[PDB]
Amino acid sequence: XCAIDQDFLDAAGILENEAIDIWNVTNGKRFSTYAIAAERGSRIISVNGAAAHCASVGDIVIIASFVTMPDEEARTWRPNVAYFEGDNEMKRTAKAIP
Amino acid sequence: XCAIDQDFLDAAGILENEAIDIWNVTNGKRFSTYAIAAERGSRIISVNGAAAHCASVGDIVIIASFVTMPDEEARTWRPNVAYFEGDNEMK
Amino acid sequence: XCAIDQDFLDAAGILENEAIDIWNVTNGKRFSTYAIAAERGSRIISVNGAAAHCASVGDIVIIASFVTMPDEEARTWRPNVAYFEGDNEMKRTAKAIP
Amino acid sequence: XCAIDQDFLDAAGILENEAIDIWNVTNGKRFSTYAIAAERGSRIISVNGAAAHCASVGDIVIIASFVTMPDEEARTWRPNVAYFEGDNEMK
Amino acid sequence: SMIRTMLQGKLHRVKVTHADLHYEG
Amino acid sequence: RGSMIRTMLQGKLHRVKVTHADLHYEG
Amino acid sequence: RGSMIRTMLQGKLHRVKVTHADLHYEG
Amino acid sequence: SMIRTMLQGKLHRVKVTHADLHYEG
Ligand SMILES: N[C@@H](CCC(=O)O)C(=O)O
Ligand SMILES: N[C@@H](CCC(=O)O)C(=O)O
Ligand SMILES: N[C@@H](CCC(=O)O)C(=O)O
Ligand SMILES: N[C@@H](CCC(=O)O)C(=O)O
Repeated sequence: XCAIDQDFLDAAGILENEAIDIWNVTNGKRFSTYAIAAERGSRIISVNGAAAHCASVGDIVIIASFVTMPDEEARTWRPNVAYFEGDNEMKRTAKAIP
Repeated sequence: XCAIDQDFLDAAGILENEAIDIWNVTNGKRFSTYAIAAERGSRIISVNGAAAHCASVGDIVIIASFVTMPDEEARTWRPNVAYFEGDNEMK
Repeated sequence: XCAIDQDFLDAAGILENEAIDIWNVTNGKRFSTYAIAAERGSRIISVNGAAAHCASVGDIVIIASFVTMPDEEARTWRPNVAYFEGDNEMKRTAKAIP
Repeated sequence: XCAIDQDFLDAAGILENEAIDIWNVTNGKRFSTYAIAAERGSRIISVNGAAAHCASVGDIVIIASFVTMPDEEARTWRPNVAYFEGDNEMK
Repeated sequence: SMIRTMLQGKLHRVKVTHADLHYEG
Repeated sequence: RGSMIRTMLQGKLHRVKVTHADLHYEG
Repeated sequence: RGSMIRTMLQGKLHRVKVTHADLHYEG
Repeated sequence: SMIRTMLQGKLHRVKVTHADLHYEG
């Protein structure tokens, strides 16, 4: 796979080549792949390869990454969340959105 | 996503933002998401976002989390289990 | 979930409460759960809970566990494999079996 | 499971007995298994055991492995990719 | 060096009380 | 320090037969 | 030493829209 | 302390050459 605008990767803390889970709100499909950087400012979310069987242009998805850490750090951990609307317009809060 | 009464998270040792597996006894679906806290005492189990395609109101589910540790520790590890019946009554 | 004769757990190196993958040769279903010890010598493989939607009595399955380790140890690692036939009769080799 | 020509395992850094993900371009199925070596130069990709329900002879697949490391290392990590066409001809 | 993945905990036979496809959080 | 960590097959039960199935298991 | 390790949501892109789909991607 | 899961490597667009449901190994 999934190519993603590098600005969106930065906001979510996701790394190029990192494992990602993709949860398709439109069709309910759930799959795991890895992230590819797309050009900054492109606003691209491209599902490539076998993943193209699981999502279509226009589908609304949640793209997540998971990391491991000891329990004590986990208990105060704050995920990096980016919220979208419209033409893949990114916001920092939920909470704003139609 | 899945929002879960904080008392239930406390009993099972499940953290807010932790990866969780949900195994649906009613319809057999199996999926992985992350935990969100719901108000303590509400007895809520809310499936949010894409996960709503995998569970319906009234379905009976098992919610699990997994941790890693060295083999020596794993040999004596004890999981945190909470049992429910009825309308999410613990015990 | 899956309750498994403790002798079978010992042979495969699988621990009580360890994550396991179950691959159903009969019906093709693949699922992940955790191991429960059943009484030694019982020869039990019991699929419990939601897992009962994925396997039936008589189904042939492969039950696997995975561990993590550094690359150098991984390169010479030898898995613990137990082979079955008949009435869940365990063998150490493949290789013997109808 | 999946038996894979050793040359291909060498190119991708995939180990015998390592967990692998298989993503089937032809039919969309996605599954997880482990790698077995096949004879070097055979160009074999054999789906064995339960995995035979998820792929057929002639299906085009992507086979991947994943590793863990600290964030500082992960920022510059480079995966080992091998590209194929035709009858499993590498490059 | 061998690290195992273990069941940490579970909620056994809880019932889903709400479903919200359009969740914003 | 910082070592790259593999996920490896620890062990397996090959072609065991399922003996029981209990949807309503209480444990 | 021996610490118990959690799997945590690192971050997410919430309700992004898919812009392209390429079954035959060559990368 | 934060550990990432990264793509180690991949075989891109290989074709399945054999299928063996009854494999013994
Ligand atoms: N086919 C993979 C990713 C590899 C690629 O096409 O870039 C996916 O299926 O999810
Ligand atoms: N769509 C997510 C919900 C996560 C979220 O709320 O962002 C799920 O499907 O499991
Ligand atoms: N329902 C779980 C396991 C918990 C139990 O029933 O013991 C399984 O579904 O795979
Ligand atoms: N049945 C395994 C094959 C593993 C084995 O050969 O034991 C799979 O399904 O993926």
